[PDB]
Amino acid sequence: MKPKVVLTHWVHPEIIELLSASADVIPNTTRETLPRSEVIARAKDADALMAFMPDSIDSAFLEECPKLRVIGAALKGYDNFDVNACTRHGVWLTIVPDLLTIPTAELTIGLLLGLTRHMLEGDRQIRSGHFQGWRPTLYGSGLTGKTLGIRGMGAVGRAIAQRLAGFEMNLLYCDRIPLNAEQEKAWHVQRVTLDELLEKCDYVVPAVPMAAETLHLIDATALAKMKTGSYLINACRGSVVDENAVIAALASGKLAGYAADVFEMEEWIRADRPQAIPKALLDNTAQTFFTPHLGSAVKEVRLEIERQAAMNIIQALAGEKPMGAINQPY
Amino acid sequence: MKPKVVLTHWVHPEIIELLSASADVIPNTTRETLPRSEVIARAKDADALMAFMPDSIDSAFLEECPKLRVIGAALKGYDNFDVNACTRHGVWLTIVPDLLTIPTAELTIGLLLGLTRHMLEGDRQIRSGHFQGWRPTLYGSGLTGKTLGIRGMGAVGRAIAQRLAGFEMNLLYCDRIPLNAEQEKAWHVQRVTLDELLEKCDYVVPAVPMAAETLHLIDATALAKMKTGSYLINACRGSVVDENAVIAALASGKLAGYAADVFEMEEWIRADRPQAIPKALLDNTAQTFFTPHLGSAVKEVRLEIERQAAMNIIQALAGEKPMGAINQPY
Ligand SMILES: NC(=O)c1ccc[n+]([C@H]2O[C@@H](COP(=O)(O)OP(=O)(O)OC[C@@H]3O[C@H](n4ccc(N)nc4=O)[C@H](O)[C@@H]3O)[C@@H](O)[C@H]2O)c1
Repeated sequence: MKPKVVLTHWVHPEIIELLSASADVIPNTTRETLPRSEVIARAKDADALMAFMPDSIDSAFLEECPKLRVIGAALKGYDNFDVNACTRHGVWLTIVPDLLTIPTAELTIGLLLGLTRHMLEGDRQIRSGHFQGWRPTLYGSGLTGKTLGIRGMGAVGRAIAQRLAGFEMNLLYCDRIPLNAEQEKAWHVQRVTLDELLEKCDYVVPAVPMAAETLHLIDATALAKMKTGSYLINACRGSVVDENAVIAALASGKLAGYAADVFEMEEWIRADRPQAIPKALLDNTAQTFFTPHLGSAVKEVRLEIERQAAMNIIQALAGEKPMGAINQPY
Repeated sequence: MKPKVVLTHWVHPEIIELLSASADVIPNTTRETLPRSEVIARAKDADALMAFMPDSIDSAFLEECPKLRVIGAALKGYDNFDVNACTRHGVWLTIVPDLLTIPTAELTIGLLLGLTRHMLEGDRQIRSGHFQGWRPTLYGSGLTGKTLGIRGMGAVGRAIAQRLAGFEMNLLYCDRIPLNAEQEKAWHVQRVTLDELLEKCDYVVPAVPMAAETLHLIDATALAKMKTGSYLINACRGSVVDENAVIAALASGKLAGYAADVFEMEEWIRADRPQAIPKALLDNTAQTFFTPHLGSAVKEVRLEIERQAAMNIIQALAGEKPMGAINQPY
């Protein structure tokens, strides 16, 4: 009797209980992305699907699941979705507002601190048991007094600036669209060009989306005209920074270190691609700091993203117009 | 006939060339602590000595070094120098100002973020090659909205608070001395007691020293009263945290994590001392973030500490009362 909702990725147990009131829930009890064949097989008679970023909902998917009334994306975008095929197929598609900006600003500040202060190699040096007290090693660079440029004064770029206010730094920013007056002084930031930002900075933090336009914006050329011994911190998307241009600038001492939350291997919509992170980056524990796309891996934030995709599903199955709907099925 | 100066630990070449104008310098070319015997054999006919945290200057030391006119310590205190012995033997003793504050406050925040966002464990999974793009794992804890608590508002607790101003947290503070009206508002921190701040807090950060009073101030009794699943960040001095009471707090789920830059193991001035950090903490990679007393391991700060040790030596060797003198011998 109950509609069925298939969840393709693990969710908190409260959201499954929330969904059970009006649907029978087929969760993914693993922390693993199931293969597209196993997802389609589960969704085939499902009234609803909660979709995550591995899911690519095309007409092929939708024709394998003719009972689909709603796809509730736990995503802020719809790139991997055929919005009009969902419309043609009488399938509400819903999305959730951006709850990822603060957890990604916070993490970006984490990568900056961990990498400029050698915190990983310092943690390894404690695990090894050889610690006998302070030594004149792992000397890093400080924050106060330094110049850090934000390439991309967006949502993330903003919250970063707001969160470095107390750090007595000198913040620059290179963006296509400038900012107003009040914010530019509120969070003491200054506008400047890419060749000038990139040349006059100690730490470079790109916050631009991935486009057909700006890809490898940080390439061999960009890296060459920065301050020697600078630091590159990349929590935007993978293919914006040339992981091989930094393999060389690492060995040549041009930049002091690279921290990353993303990798070009992480982009399947891209037709250029190595299936692994460069092995020379993965062996350079002394100048690199890496997280596996953990920008929004905060329990509270994921709970709320999940909550909203679940509400979208409960509204659509109830006959209501769902709040995240970006679509009008007939 | 140039006076001789022994430096017990590595210093930047800039400092050596500085001291080379007025003395012959015997440096520690490595990043290691020479043993005492070796320090003594180098300093046995030294006119000056630059001392660091491992050094411990007692009467036996001085009686082995008779030409000694000055000990210029690259430290802000003198707990391991028999000052009056120095006076008695005709040797100046100098220290440097406290310049450790801001680099310590920044590293504390680094320790907070890295622990709560599982970045150590994130890096390992990256270096394991098994990374395959986003997954629903390594969900950590956010800052915004959470309540963090600074036990003691000295210089470093101010710097920590001032820096966290832009992170949308709820900050409390408990020092026995109060803070003035307006700085307490630009940082949005609030007066409360030890019993209060421990009850209401997800993050606890001690920022008081050890003395006779205040050691194992974070003990079983304190850990009995905090929040379940809370975090302890200890980058002020060691032994203010009862490490083994923290080893229980983790196991009983009372603490979700412990990060520290300082240990109990770092104190030979207490009749309670094995030889290491307990390896129940060293094996706990998933709940602990550690660093080897990197509180002030930034280049610009180490350099300037070395320069003031250097200047103090030059001054005394030239017959001047050295600016950092904590004594007056004859
Ligand atoms: N690691 C994560 O987990 C994570 C978390 C959240 C989001 N993301 C993803 O979404 C982006 C974040 O940035 P954003 O602040 O969320 O997005 P936006 O406001 O559009 O960005 C600023 C923009 O830059 C523009 N621009 C400027 C010049 C130019 N030639 N082309 C441009 O395109 C223009 O000015 C605009 O302000 C990337 O991080 C990406 O990886 C990842």
